[PDB]
Amino acid sequence: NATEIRASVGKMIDGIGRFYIQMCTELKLSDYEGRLIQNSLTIERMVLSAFDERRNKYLEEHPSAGKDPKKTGGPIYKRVDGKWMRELVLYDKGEIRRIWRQANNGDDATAGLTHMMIWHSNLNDTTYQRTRALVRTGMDPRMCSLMQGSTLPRRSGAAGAAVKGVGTMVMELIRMIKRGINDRNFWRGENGRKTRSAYERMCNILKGKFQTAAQRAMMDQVRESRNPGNAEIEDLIFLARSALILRGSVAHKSCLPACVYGPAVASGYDFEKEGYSLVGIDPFKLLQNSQVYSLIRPNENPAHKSQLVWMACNSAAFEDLRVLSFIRGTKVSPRGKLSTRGVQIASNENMDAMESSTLELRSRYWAIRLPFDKPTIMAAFTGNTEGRTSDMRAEIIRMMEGAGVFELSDEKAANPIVPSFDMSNEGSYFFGDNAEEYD
Repeated sequence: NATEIRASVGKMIDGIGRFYIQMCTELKLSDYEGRLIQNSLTIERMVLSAFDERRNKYLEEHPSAGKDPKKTGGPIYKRVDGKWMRELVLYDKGEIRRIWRQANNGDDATAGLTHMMIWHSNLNDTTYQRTRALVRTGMDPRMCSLMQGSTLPRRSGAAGAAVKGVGTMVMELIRMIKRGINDRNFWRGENGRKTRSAYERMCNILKGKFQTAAQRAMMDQVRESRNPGNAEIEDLIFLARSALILRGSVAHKSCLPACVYGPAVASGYDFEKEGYSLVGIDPFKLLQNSQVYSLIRPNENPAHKSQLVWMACNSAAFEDLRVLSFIRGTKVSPRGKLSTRGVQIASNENMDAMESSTLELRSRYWAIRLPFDKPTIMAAFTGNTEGRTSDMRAEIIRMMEGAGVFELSDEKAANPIVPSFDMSNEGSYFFGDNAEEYD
């Protein structure tokens, strides 16, 4: 049905909220501290860590010597008379798993864990830069607009495949080949047909994201190359360049932090009875009636820190800023022009110099489901005229050289608003990027 899918998604949100409510009490957090997204991020990672048990499926964590492997934790931020202090907590993974299951009526409710994994992915995509991770692979750093989901853990299942961008899959495939060429046994033994089945699916996953017959036909030859080498790497890079113009279709799910679902459940909002959808107005309505706080570093502009959180909640980092600027009712600027840094607080930072602020995650309209940068057409058309030409590579080039919104009062899309884009401002979030690189 279309209403029972809204009910199963609803009970998932309920579980996340009821979980967050419970942990806010066990850690004896204020209501303000409970709505602090920094505490939400820590509470989120811990439960993911409790079920991950060092598989790097729900998250990735760096090892530390002497740390009991059977316990999880993170920094919890608490305030007294306006001064924040970091406190590191340690909980047994087993107990975290029990609280999560108890909050989900006894079920493992793994879909709720992945839900928070996506949110972490969206936030990282919006906060950090992967230009070094691209350059250290042979890819063009100007493919940043293709890297949705590139921070998802190494062993994320098909869960993350849906939101992984063309650029993310291309690199993943390239990496597999680069150690298939520097280790004989990679495709040998059943340890090899282990990785061949994965190579085939990852190829067909990326094939499915392409929406031109020529792009898919060339992925077929990459898939059915019995031993891929530096030849297939070259054409995967070519496909990535074609994806800057003949963009592929990628999922964009609006996953909000637990500090939003948490208080909403305490309000008495039973998401199972009334329903929920990651697509449409419900995620906008949660944020509009939300109240989330965030720590602020000296000289960080609270308005910009709000934008990057709002953009991560809506998974819009890879959309045109002129379009989102009209929806938000305010200019949503490129990352390079944001006078702020990440939401997470490093271990080295001075906590006495930290302030709080209400995040502005509100929008003026909502949406469902413009020329290209010069940086992107330059990257797309730096093809290897140098060397190999082909069949469908020449056709794809030919195709490349050829190249709703509603008011929140409009609850089910009656009067669509024709948009007004101001062509003055840049369209890509990554134009003149200034942000930290991931890890």
